[PDB]
Amino acid sequence: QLGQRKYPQVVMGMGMTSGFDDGYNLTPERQVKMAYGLGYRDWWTTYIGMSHYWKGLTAF
Amino acid sequence: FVLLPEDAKKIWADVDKAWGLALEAGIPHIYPWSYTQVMRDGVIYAVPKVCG
Amino acid sequence: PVSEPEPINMPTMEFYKRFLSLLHERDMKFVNSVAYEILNFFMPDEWKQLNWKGDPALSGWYPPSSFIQPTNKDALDFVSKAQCQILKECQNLGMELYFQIGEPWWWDGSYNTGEGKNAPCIYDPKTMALYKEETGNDVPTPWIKDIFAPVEEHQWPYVDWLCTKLGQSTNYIRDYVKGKFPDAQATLLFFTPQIMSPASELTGRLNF
Amino acid sequence: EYWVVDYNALMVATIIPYGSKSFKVPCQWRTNKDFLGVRWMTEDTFDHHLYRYETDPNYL
Repeated sequence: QLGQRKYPQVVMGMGMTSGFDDGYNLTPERQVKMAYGLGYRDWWTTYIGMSHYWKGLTAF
Repeated sequence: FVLLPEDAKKIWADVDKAWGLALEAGIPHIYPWSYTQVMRDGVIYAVPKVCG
Repeated sequence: PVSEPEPINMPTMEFYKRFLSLLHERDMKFVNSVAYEILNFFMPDEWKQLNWKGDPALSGWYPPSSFIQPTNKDALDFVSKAQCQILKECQNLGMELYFQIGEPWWWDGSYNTGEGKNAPCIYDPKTMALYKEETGNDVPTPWIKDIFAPVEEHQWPYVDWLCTKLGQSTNYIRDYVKGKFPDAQATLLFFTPQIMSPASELTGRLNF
Repeated sequence: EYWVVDYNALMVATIIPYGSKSFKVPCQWRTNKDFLGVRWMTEDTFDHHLYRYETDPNYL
């Protein structure tokens, strides 16, 4: 077991905006719970990735 | 918008001032732009000290 | 890429399936947004906006990324079909639909863009054919080399046509999404400093 | 819930947990040089300062 800090914060009545290109590596479970704990409760806006959502392939 | 970490305490200082104008303006929904920049800089909402 | 119904790959869809599930537990609504910017390496060559020297529009990010021409109906369908795929998951979870049009913009090289330092990417050959077909007027010459340079008087009729055509593209995507999602809510992101203080007279008149 | 992933920019991969001690990593392969790396970080460099965990390089 490893020690960890977990201090919930009072809600300031604001939403959170995030980008997919900056959150693909992190699991969705860790991102949502962390942001929710800080106090962002009502709204969420996610900008789709620029080069990580569409299908594609490489060829000669 | 902050981007560079070196300008965090500088840009975020003006961020709070803009928030007060938005609260004065009565904007119903206000969000920070980047989740990544919020966690990278570690911004919090605390009451300013009454010391001065 | 034209007949493909779902333009979004499986791993991205899986991430949002779990991501939207957590949001519903927290009872916070979700807003989606897709832009016109796709990776230049994978972008089709017939969708990139071309400047007066044929160089496709590029971004400051590395790897460079290009933008689609709003006059291309096929390009608009690809972007619009991305919105419905994501919004379909929201209806499955019982959420309400919210989508955003991401940065409708005729590229102009506002910042450094390599060789196209300030060259507008508004001279696509397909766009010229469409302009001639419906307006009848000839494309003004010479082509704009720099946005900051003063604009000749005969250049305006083509500029106004481009500005109007951009509005149709935004309207077309909105109608397409609401065609299958009647209760969906539409929105748009506005850049206030650009509206009030455009980089040049051509920039404000064309991209607004 | 704390594992992270990293890979070449020419492929797409995400990490999603599905159990108490299990997780899945869907991915798409496009090039021969694709290299997906699922890694566990000794130190925390993504979470908030109030949500970081203790760092310990001793795994004996």
